[PDB]
Amino acid sequence: EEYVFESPKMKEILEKIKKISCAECPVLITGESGVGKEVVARLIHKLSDRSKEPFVALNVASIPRDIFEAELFGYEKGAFTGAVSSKEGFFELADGGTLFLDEIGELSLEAQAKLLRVIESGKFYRLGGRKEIEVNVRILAATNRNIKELVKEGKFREDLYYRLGVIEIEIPP
Amino acid sequence: EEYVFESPKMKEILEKIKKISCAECPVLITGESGVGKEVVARLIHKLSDRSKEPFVALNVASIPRDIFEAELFGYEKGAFTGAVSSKEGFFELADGGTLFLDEIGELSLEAQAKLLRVIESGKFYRLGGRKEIEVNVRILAATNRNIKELVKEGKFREDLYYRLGVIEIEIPP
Amino acid sequence: EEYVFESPKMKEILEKIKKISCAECPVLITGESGVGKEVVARLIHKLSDRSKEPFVALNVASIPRDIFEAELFGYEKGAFTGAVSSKEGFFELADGGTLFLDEIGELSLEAQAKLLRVIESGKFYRLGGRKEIEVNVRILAATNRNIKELVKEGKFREDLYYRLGVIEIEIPP
Amino acid sequence: EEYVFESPKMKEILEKIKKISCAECPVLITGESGVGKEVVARLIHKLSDRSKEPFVALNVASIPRDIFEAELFGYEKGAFTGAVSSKEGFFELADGGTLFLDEIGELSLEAQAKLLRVIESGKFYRLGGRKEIEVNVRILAATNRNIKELVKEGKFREDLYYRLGVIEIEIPP
Amino acid sequence: EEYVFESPKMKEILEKIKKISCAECPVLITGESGVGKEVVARLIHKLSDRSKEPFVALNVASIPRDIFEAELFGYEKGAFTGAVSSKEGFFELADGGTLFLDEIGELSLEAQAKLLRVIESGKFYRLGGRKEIEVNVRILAATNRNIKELVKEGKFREDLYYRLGVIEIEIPP
Amino acid sequence: EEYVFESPKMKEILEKIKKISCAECPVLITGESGVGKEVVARLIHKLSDRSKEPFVALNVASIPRDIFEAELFGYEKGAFTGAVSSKEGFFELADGGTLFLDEIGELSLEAQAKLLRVIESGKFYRLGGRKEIEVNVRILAATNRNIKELVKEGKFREDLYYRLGVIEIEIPP
Amino acid sequence: EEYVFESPKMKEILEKIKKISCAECPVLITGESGVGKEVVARLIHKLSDRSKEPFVALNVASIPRDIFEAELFGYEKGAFTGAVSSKEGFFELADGGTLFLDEIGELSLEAQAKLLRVIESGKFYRLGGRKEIEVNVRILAATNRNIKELVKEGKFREDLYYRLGVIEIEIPP
Amino acid sequence: ERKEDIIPLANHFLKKFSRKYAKEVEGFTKSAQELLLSYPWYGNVRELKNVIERAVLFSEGKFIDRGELSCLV
Amino acid sequence: ERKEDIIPLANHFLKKFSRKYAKEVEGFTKSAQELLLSYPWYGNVRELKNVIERAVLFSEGKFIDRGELSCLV
Amino acid sequence: ERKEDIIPLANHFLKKFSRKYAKEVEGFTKSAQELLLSYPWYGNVRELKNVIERAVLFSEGKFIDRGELSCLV
Amino acid sequence: ERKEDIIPLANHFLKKFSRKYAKEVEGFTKSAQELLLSYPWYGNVRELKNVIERAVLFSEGKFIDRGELSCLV
Amino acid sequence: ERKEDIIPLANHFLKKFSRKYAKEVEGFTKSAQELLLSYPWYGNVRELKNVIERAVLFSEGKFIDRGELSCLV
Amino acid sequence: ERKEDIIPLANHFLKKFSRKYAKEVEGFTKSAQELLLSYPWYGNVRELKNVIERAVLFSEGKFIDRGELSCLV
Amino acid sequence: ERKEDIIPLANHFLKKFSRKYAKEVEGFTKSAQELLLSYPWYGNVRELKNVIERAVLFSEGKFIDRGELSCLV
Ligand SMILES: Nc1ncnc2c1ncn2[C@@H]1O[C@H](COP(=O)(O)OP(=O)(O)O)[C@@H](O)[C@H]1O
Ligand SMILES: Nc1ncnc2c1ncn2[C@@H]1O[C@H](COP(=O)(O)OP(=O)(O)O)[C@@H](O)[C@H]1O
Ligand SMILES: Nc1ncnc2c1ncn2[C@@H]1O[C@H](COP(=O)(O)OP(=O)(O)O)[C@@H](O)[C@H]1O
Ligand SMILES: Nc1ncnc2c1ncn2[C@@H]1O[C@H](COP(=O)(O)OP(=O)(O)O)[C@@H](O)[C@H]1O
Ligand SMILES: Nc1ncnc2c1ncn2[C@@H]1O[C@H](COP(=O)(O)OP(=O)(O)O)[C@@H](O)[C@H]1O
Ligand SMILES: Nc1ncnc2c1ncn2[C@@H]1O[C@H](COP(=O)(O)OP(=O)(O)O)[C@@H](O)[C@H]1O
Ligand SMILES: Nc1ncnc2c1ncn2[C@@H]1O[C@H](COP(=O)(O)OP(=O)(O)O)[C@@H](O)[C@H]1O
Ligand SMILES: Nc1ncnc2c1ncn2[C@@H]1O[C@H](COP(=O)(O)OP(=O)(O)O)[C@@H](O)[C@H]1O
Ligand SMILES: Nc1ncnc2c1ncn2[C@@H]1O[C@H](COP(=O)(O)OP(=O)(O)O)[C@@H](O)[C@H]1O
Ligand SMILES: Nc1ncnc2c1ncn2[C@@H]1O[C@H](COP(=O)(O)OP(=O)(O)O)[C@@H](O)[C@H]1O
Ligand SMILES: Nc1ncnc2c1ncn2[C@@H]1O[C@H](COP(=O)(O)OP(=O)(O)O)[C@@H](O)[C@H]1O
Ligand SMILES: Nc1ncnc2c1ncn2[C@@H]1O[C@H](COP(=O)(O)OP(=O)(O)O)[C@@H](O)[C@H]1O
Repeated sequence: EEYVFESPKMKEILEKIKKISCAECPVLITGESGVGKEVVARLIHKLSDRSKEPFVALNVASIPRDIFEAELFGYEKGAFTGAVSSKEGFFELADGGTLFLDEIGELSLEAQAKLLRVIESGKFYRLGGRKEIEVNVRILAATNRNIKELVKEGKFREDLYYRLGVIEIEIPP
Repeated sequence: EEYVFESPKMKEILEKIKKISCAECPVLITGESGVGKEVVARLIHKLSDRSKEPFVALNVASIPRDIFEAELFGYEKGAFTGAVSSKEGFFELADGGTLFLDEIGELSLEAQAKLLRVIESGKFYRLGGRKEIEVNVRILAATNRNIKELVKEGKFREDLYYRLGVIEIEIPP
Repeated sequence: EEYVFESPKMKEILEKIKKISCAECPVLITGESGVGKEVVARLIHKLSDRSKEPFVALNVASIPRDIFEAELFGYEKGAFTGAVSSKEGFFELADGGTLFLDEIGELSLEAQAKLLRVIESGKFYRLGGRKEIEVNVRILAATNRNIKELVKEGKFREDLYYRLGVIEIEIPP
Repeated sequence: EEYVFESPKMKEILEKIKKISCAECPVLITGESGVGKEVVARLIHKLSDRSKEPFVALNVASIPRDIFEAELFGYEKGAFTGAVSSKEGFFELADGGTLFLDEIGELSLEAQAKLLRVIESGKFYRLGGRKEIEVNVRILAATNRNIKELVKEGKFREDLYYRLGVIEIEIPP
Repeated sequence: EEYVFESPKMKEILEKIKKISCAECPVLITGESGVGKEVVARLIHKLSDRSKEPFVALNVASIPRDIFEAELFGYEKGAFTGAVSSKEGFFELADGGTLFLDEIGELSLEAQAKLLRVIESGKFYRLGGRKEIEVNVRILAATNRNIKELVKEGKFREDLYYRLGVIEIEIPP
Repeated sequence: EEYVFESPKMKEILEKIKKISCAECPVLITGESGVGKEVVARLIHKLSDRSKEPFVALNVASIPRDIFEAELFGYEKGAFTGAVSSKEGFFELADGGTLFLDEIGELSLEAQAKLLRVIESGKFYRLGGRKEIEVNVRILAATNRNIKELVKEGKFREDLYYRLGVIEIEIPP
Repeated sequence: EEYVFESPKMKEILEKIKKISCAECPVLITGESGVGKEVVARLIHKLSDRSKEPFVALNVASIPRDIFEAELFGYEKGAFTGAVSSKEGFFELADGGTLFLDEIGELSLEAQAKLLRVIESGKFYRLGGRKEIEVNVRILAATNRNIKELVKEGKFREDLYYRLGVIEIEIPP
Repeated sequence: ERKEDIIPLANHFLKKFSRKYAKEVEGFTKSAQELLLSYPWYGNVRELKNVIERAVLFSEGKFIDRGELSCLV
Repeated sequence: ERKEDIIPLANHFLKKFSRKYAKEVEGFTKSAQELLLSYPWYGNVRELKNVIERAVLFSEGKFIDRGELSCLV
Repeated sequence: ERKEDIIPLANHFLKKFSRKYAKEVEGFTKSAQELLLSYPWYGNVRELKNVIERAVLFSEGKFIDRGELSCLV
Repeated sequence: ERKEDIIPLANHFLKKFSRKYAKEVEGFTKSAQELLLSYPWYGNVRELKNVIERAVLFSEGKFIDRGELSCLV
Repeated sequence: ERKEDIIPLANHFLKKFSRKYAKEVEGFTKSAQELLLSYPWYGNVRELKNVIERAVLFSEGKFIDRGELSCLV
Repeated sequence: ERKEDIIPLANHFLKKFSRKYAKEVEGFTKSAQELLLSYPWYGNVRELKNVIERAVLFSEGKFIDRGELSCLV
Repeated sequence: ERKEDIIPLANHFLKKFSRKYAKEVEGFTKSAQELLLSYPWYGNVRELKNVIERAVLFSEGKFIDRGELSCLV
């Protein structure tokens, strides 16, 4: 059988997804919990040119704020007591495919920045030093909070907003 | 001689214990203080397949909330000023046997989570880093408070409830 | 010359002291201010087997409730801004001898507990960590308030009562 | 020219001052406002052996009750948000000389005690910790209220009374 | 054209203002509502040496009695929940110029004092701590109530009266 | 069909409403209970330029005098035991539209003032602190009592009268 | 076409730039964000004798305070784990040309000093050791904060102020 | 107590508002000017400010007389 | 909101466990099937998973009805 | 504050993307051009860059008007 | 609620201590045994443990009756 | 209660201020000196300090008498 | 309640201080000794310690009687 | 505290720079010389060194007065 989309506003949103097909600009999805955000990311990617490519979805809340900037990107050896190898990255694992960051508002100012730098340059370095890796990952942010607000609270970098705010989809409860 | 069970509701509860015998799903016991909760855990385990195996009962109230997440699981060296060796665990001591957590409601949100993760995965890590130990311990939670309530108070993780709520026994005063 | 005991009830209490001689179970003395409590402790100890041993009397009121749990027992280095050495203890100074805690009711719930643990185990640790010292001190509590009452007020641990309530002497005004 | 004393009761009080000369025991002066209390302190000290030594007079009312126990004695660093250096003391400034505490009744129970301790031991510590300073200051209390009364009101420590009540001068309106 | 003064008593008061010119001692203006008090302050200052300097007039009634001692002077950071910066002051804004406190009687005893201290010393501190600012402001108090009376009611500090009572002008209805 | 206006004095009042159309100055409506006051407000607003904009009518009697100054404006967090978020406002909800305060006489002196300040400045702060919000709301007061009278009773601020008394409509029984 | 300067104060500032032409003394530019500071630096340099020479503008905020003293100047090999070659410098890259340090206040005390030394001597060494390089770079500092203030806060070296304060331009918002 | 102010002020106001609400109102008639001078103006300058914003809005032609004013004053 | 799922799912589960604990339990009775469909299932699929592992263990014969279920649901 | 830039810039962008995603989009309609000029453009040039890449992709025919734009602006 | 325990327990204790403090105490008298059974024993087994260590020490002869006990119970 | 102080003090003050505000004021007249001695001086030395700074400023010629003083005292 | 202590103690003290302040004070007179015994001594031993240091200093000759004492007691 | 230095020093500097930047600047005017002497010179000799290199460059004619200086001092 199939999936489920039939209400006007969604009859719509599906198409918006379909059009966005041939694209790679990041996408910002927003709706209350349960509305289908992460279901749209997944669909956007099933529809993007890189459907067959991996889907690296990671809940930004499912990781202590102090280790996100260690697992998203990666880690350069001996910089934090105990390192079995410079740590790879979800960015690197998502290289060539999609990287669905769920619950964006929960990004530390430090990573909010560090992401921005990788959304524009596409290059990143694991900790102190310089970039030595090439990643081609389409950003897909989804959050249930109101981004704009957070911007006047200073909890959310504005320039990072507009950067992910290329394509913006809003799922109605 | 013997032990004591003769009232209908208990004439019952004993059997429920007997049936549960061949199982390992966690069990949630609840009754006012003194009703026989910890007496049932002990009996459940005397009856489980692992009776001959250890019984690691630990009162969650008999340890300052800040050191529970250091003794239940274990501790990775030099993470807290002074560490004679990465600390073992009641989980590790209870490996292969039962782990009767008394007075569950008294679990910090941080450990309530950390337990859940070990009830599903069965793997755990001592502090920051990753899991490197294999523990096979049957969870047996007993509390005298009303769990459900605590869930609307936000003091008790719901998903951790249903996880321990596989088998639920309620001892009447 | 001598000391003073001649009224029946005291003609008595002296003997009770004399009998208790060959003992070490804690003793709970109670009478209005001035009745001779601290005079009896002192006599109990002059009569115990450890008379020649030290007498470490300490008024529980003569120390701010927040520093009692730092001087009775002892203190593990760097746990409170400024520590010249892990702090010894009146318990340790009273090791081998008597420890007359005057005005017991004035014990914080935290120490009331911490004492209990040392009345049974006899081992104690200075702050967070574990016991590494051996103390043999006979507890001698004296208070002018009515313990029992305090128990229904929750200001006084019951189990700590019965523990010190091994031998109980009551000095009549 | 000179100063003014000619009435019998004062023709007297002057002498009492003169005799007290060779002494250092604290002195308690009491008379209605304006009667000449602070004029006698000053004279007592002009006559004591330490006349050439400093005179540290401080109105106990001229300082908010919450900062007296911070300026009389002194202050150990970082114990109250913002400390440029552990605070010296009027006690320390009055070391070797007289310390005329005016309007004693206005002493907080906490300092009334803290003074007593320094009238007997002569040693004091700035906040929590221990004494590390040596002060030789002659106490000179003057108040216009009736001390005794205050003692039955519990607003004034009795033992601190008798301690300052070594030498007592009463100036008649 | 011009302003308006022609009655004898005012033909006068103008001159008194003119003479006072070369001065800086505070001035106390008193007359029924509407009589021209605040019109005289303004004129006194137009005539003082510091006419070109600012005129910081502030109605002592136009601010809740609990925030006057926070805005007149200033405020030292984190002393009251929420502080964006240690608060400046009308005293500091009036530094170098005039500070016309209207309706003086409406000063809290706490500020009545705090003002006095700044009328004599000229130095002030924002909350607890010490003075770290230099203000040269000429005080100009105007009230419609009878000061003296208030002094027997204890609602008005006397010494603060005589301090502002250097130059006193009374505007007849 | 339509609404109802046909008597001369009302044949009139309708027009007065129509003219007032292009305005925003507050309006003061007065007539016995039931005369049609709240029906005129509603019509004034249906006719003002902001008809399509919201109509925030609130009975000043339908709220305990102690919580009006908490709901009209808004509330700054933790200032009154229990605050889930700094409270929004009917002023803020009425921003951009009309705010029909019914039964004005029932305004506490404290709010009567607080309103005045917002009728002139248009800025307001939720409790202690400063204004941080921008509200454009047209005031529409209606009361059945005689305002003027209340002014000689001191129950109603005069300056607040003339401020709302820009446009005044009186509905005859 | 052209650029934009037409207001008096700027009609001015342009000229000041033009005059400064034939110079090399550092220049201190200050104005609120966006006022055109970095637009003036750029113009100063387009006008200096070294216009054809490079323009090395570097935001002092666009680099973690711990790596500025590693990239501005340069780095002597093996002094920090991992060094592919003793690191060159923006100072060295700016040799012969301008070095526009934006947001000066954001300079660590350590570099504030290290810059001063290079503004006077013109010689610098990469880390520990001695100078072995010759750099001829005209300093151009621009900050939006008030330097002077920072000097009383101790966050900004004074002597470094006057050194850059040779020529000072202030852009009005 | 400044009847020499009422007519000038009023005229100020009538100008402000006539321009604020785009009303072709030029000024007060004699009959009106009288009234304005007789009213006690308890509110004073303030009350006149209102009385006229109100009269400017209520205005129908190019002038204001006993008509709109009496409505208030 | 998928009552068309409760009975199939439940039946899935009853199979899993009946095989996991070697219990001769074939399935639910009508009386039981009703209950399962009426329960609100706040936990949803999860809660039903538990409710039935539990009911499989508590099971005595070949079927499950109001009996074991009511114990919970 | 450069409304004389919105329409030219926008037109730049619409060209970039129309070519980047191979879309037969020639340009904005009047109705659309208006909107673009009225929007406040807080993001400024940046926001317009996005608003139009987005509008180029969402584009269905040869032109863009109130339609796709309103979706955003 | 185990009066059938008081007399046996008590007797346990009286033995422990009689041996711990080298006291020639053999056991309780009837009169005493009664009391022990009537006391409510809030502390229960614990309180009896103490009550008797205490009674063993206070003991003078070979037995314990209302005498030493009443002192407490 | 030191009328022997008023005239000397006063004279001190009149000197301070006469020099502080550059006023050619030499001293008080008899008529004035009397008044100063009769005033009760509740403020005492303080009040006289003020009364005279004030009288020095108000001073017009070289002396001070009932004139300026009565203004206050 | 130890009047048998007042006179001996007192005498202790009078010795301490007489030596501490180098005063030729040998002891109390009868008249004085009486008083000391009648005083209630609320402060007890402490108060007597003070009362006499004080009396030793106030002392003029070789003895102390009603004189210096009454000053206090 | 060496106002006798400001004018000579300044004059030193004005010479250095006038020669360093090839500017036909001979010296300060009275009006200017005054200012230089009144300025507090917190930086002292250093600040004057800068203030004048700066004034030499800003210089337009042969002299310097309130003009260029006020820009700073
Ligand atoms: N439009 C839809 N059609 C069918 N199923 C949906 C739809 N939207 C959501 N779901 C379902 O609801 C669940 C909630 O999904 P999800 O989108 O991940 O939550 P959230 O929006 O908070 O990230 C999913 O398991 C999915 O199967
Ligand atoms: N059903 C029972 N039969 C015999 N003894 C029991 C029974 N229930 C409880 N007890 C006794 O009561 C005491 C209280 O036991 P426990 O179950 O541990 O308390 P809680 O239920 O609060 O954990 C135990 O020491 C035990 O011997
Ligand atoms: N039975 C007694 N015989 C002789 N002196 C006693 C007796 N009881 C108390 N005292 C005296 O009374 C004083 C009060 O003593 P203390 O027992 O310490 O008070 P409290 O009972 O409040 O602790 C002691 O200094 C002691 O010398
Ligand atoms: N016996 C005296 N002889 C001379 N002057 C005195 C005498 N007593 C008080 N004074 C004066 O009276 C004033 C009040 O003094 P003071 O003793 O400080 O007040 P109080 O007794 O309330 O502390 C002093 O300034 C002092 O000069
Ligand atoms: N002498 C005067 N000449 C001209 N106008 C005056 C005079 N006195 C008062 N006024 C006017 O009266 C008003 C009331 O002024 P104000 O002095 O501020 O009141 P108050 O005396 O209660 O402070 C002012 O607006 C002012 O223009
Ligand atoms: N002029 C009118 N024409 C038609 N209905 C009216 C008119 N005036 C009042 N009403 C009706 O009478 C009721 C009373 O309305 P309301 O104006 O709100 O009372 P009040 O004047 O006391 O605020 C309304 O429900 C409304 O429908
Ligand atoms: N005077 C000016 N004339 C023309 N454009 C200017 C002018 N001032 C600033 N700008 C423009 O404004 C922007 C802000 O520039 P910038 O000077 O770098 O900011 P800041 O002053 O904070 O360093 C630049 O992109 C520039 O094109
Ligand atoms: N003299 C005047 N000329 C023109 N308009 C005035 C004059 N006085 C007051 N107004 C107007 O009347 C209103 C009354 O203002 P305000 O000065 O605040 O009165 P008050 O005397 O009570 O302080 C103001 O909003 C102002 O625009
Ligand atoms: N549609 C389903 N069919 C069969 N079993 C299911 C179904 N959905 C969930 N389950 C079972 O129920 C449990 C709930 O799983 P889960 O997918 O993690 O729920 P959630 O929607 O909260 O992510 C799983 O362990 C799984 O075995
Ligand atoms: N049934 C018993 N028989 C003999 N002695 C006992 C018995 N129960 C308890 N005791 C004694 O009484 C004390 C009470 O012990 P405990 O078991 O800790 O009580 P609780 O039920 O509160 O856990 C113990 O020190 C033990 O020696
Ligand atoms: N005896 C005096 N001779 C000259 N001036 C005095 C004399 N006493 C006080 N003054 C002046 O009068 C003012 C009153 O001062 P102060 O000593 O503080 O009074 P008080 O007795 O209340 O402490 C002082 O500022 C001082 O300059
Ligand atoms: N019995 C005594 N004989 C001699 N001097 C004593 C005696 N008792 C007390 N003193 C003196 O009196 C003072 C009271 O001392 P202290 O023992 O502390 O009293 P308290 O009973 O309140 O503890 C002591 O400083 C001591 O020198």
